[PDB]
Amino acid sequence: DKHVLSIQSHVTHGYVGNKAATFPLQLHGFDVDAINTVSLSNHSGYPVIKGHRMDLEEFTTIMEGLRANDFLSDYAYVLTGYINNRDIVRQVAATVAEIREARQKQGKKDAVFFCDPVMGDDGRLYCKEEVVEAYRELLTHADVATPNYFEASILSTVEVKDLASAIEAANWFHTQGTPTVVIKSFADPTHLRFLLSCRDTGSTKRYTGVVPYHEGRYTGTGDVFAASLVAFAHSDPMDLAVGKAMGVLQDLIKATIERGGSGKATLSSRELRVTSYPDRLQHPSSVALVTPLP
Amino acid sequence: DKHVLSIQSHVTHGYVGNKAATFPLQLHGFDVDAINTVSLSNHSGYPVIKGHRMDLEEFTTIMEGLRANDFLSDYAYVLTGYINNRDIVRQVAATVAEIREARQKQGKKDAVFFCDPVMGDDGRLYCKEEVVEAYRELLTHADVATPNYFEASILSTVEVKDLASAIEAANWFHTQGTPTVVIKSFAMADDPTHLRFLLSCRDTGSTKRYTGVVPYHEGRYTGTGDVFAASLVAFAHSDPMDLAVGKAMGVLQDLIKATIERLSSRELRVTSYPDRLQHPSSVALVTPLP
Ligand SMILES: Nc1ncnc2c1ncn2[C@@H]1O[C@H](COP(=O)(O)OP(=O)(O)O)[C@@H](O)[C@H]1O
Ligand SMILES: Nc1ncnc2c1ncn2[C@@H]1O[C@H](COP(=O)(O)OP(=O)(O)O)[C@@H](O)[C@H]1O
Ligand SMILES: COCc1c(CO)cnc(C)c1O
Ligand SMILES: COCc1c(CO)cnc(C)c1O
Ligand SMILES: [Ca+2]
Ligand SMILES: [Ca+2]
Ligand SMILES: [Ca+2]
Ligand SMILES: [Ca+2]
Ligand SMILES: [Ca+2]
Ligand SMILES: [Ca+2]
Ligand SMILES: [Ca+2]
Ligand SMILES: [Cl-]
Repeated sequence: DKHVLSIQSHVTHGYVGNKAATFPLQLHGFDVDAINTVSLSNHSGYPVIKGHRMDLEEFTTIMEGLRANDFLSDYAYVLTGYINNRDIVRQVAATVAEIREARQKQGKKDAVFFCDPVMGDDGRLYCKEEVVEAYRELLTHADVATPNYFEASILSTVEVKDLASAIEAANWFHTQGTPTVVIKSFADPTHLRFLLSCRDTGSTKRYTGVVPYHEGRYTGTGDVFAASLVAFAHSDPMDLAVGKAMGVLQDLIKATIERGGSGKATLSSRELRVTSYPDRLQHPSSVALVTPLP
Repeated sequence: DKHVLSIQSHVTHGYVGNKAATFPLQLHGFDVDAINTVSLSNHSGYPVIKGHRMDLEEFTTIMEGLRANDFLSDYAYVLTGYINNRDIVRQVAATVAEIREARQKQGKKDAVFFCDPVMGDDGRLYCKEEVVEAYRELLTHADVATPNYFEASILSTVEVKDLASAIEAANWFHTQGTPTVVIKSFAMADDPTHLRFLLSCRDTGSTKRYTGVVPYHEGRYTGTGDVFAASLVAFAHSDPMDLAVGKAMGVLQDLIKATIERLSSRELRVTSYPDRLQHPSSVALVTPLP
């Protein structure tokens, strides 16, 4: 059951995409089968970024290898992150559907598809325009979505500025056909607030909580968060899984600042210290409270 | 300090190349910077292999980004494994030379280049043809080489069948310019229940040699070399090379036994006993030869 197909970026330097997601999932006892959508020198925050990008043909080629070897029924979980390719984003829906069919033919429980719609952050799109719409279409097929507040804003067309606006953005996701939505953080300038929204019933259960806001811009935080969320949600209800994943991020951001990745440090300095405290990836030193809304 | 550039394969399914190497090195506290020479569905033993292979331009393009962002002096270790491309094998020499330069300019400890000359196993050359000659050239620049007995044999032209012949093959690597050689295992006609390893350390022109055995476990495994070289880089960071070989051998013995108790089934269970990757249940004896 602890087998994930993870479709995200690969970077040589630093910690984003599959490099960031893989180590935490492995520590939690998951086999991570990674399809690397790009193979780049580093994340898009650096003045230079070089390397290879998948086209649709490269993606369907990997899929043929997985299909022919009868590996598709293995994937209890599908996790998508950085793709930044309209054709490959569109193709994920067929990939997930083909996995669901292979699992049913093997008498396995249905897969769970976690979609992190990786498009941008700090108010800037760092992925192409056509990709926004392809994510709206893919999200109709996702079980869980983990947008940052920028992505939630551009998908729903609702400016996520507060709890109320986060809820309207999350209701859009549910109407779209995504049952479970985490808006991972949004605007007490010393804390960030998050929303978990679960639509069955036609009813929606909603939860909130807060985490300390650390001064500085981090990269890879969403990627570690979604990987952590898959790992905890395998054996926790989603509210607890969110709280534990928030706790993991707090430990990792604090370790990064301690090793000298403050607000004013270099991009290299601010790379998440994903490997520094492996025990704290499985067992965070705090678990954020995730409290029902009325 | 604990920063490795790892030039090996990526596979979606299973545990070879950077999939065998990365999790152990991360558990030991190393940042692993991976260049994925291929991105394939699975290792070469399955009925179907699909995926992307780098060309030279793809490799030198990645290098361009690493150079441009000033990352090259970070690499205290360079670890190469599966490449299976003559042009990239030859390019590694320039990549190491540029890292050596960047670290010397910055007054850092000399980089250590661990070359695993990945070409074949089980008597079969699963990699291309003139890759062999390219590895003989690259090995002129290696600090540590970790061939299997097949690779040691094809590179040196000595059939490695015992300790005498392992020493002849190692001596070839020393003459080519690699000071430190691990021939990871060979069978012995005269000792069928054991695999023997050799560690050979050329200095004065003197050579210190060490040997020992592990049990010869039934069956055929993949990823064993890749986890061995990664573990060796990890242990050799703080341990003398003899004790480092001993611990790496112990790690592999725990993994093979953990694989035996659990092709899809004979994949190395690399992530199943994270404790055993750092602190193996036992270390192999690695004893000096007189
Ligand atoms: N500056 C920060 N201070 C505190 N927590 C943060 C900070 N940046 C990120 N996080 C944590 O990382 C998680 C994911 O980060 P977020 O910015 O929401 O996603 P992304 O990295 O995808 O843009 C948040 O839910 C929060 O727990
Ligand atoms: N059948 C086996 N029994 C015991 N140890 C083995 C066996 N196969 C591999 N090993 C271990 O794994 C290490 C690397 O395997 P080896 O076969 O020498 O290289 P490769 O996997 O590159 O061919 C060996 O040094 C040894 O510790
Ligand atoms: C700022 O970098 C964005 C980014 C992310 C997600 O944070 C993931 N992969 C790659 C390749 C990226 O460039
Ligand atoms: C077992 O197949 C051999 C192999 C290895 C070395 O184990 C490494 N990478 C790839 C891509 C391989 O196919
Ligand atoms: Ca963010
Ligand atoms: Ca739906
Ligand atoms: Ca960010
Ligand atoms: Ca993100
Ligand atoms: Ca072998
Ligand atoms: Ca083998
Ligand atoms: Ca090998
Ligand atoms: Cl012998």
